[PDB]
Amino acid sequence: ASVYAWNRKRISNCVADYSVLYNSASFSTFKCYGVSPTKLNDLCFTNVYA
Amino acid sequence: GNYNYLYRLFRKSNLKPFERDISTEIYQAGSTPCNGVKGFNCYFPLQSYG
Repeated sequence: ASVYAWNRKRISNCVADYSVLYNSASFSTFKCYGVSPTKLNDLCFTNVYA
Repeated sequence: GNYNYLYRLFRKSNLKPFERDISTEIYQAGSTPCNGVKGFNCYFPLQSYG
């Protein structure tokens, strides 16, 4: 979308491996904040959003 | 900014009690082999708060 009304997708009821995402150097950037990328593969959440 | 005082953001392994480390090598956080230079998730680990 136009960034003023950015898309939100709710993510739930699923297993996650974010390293499938951040291992790929295909993006112009992949950065993480508050937590380092590796740690996110250990975590559990009630909801996730993209 | 004063820049006399320097910080290490990341390391390959955690320090033992009173372990000490002067080494300045580029840290591989992800899929880029650093080989002495920065890249996609390959970072110079040293910082200063300025």
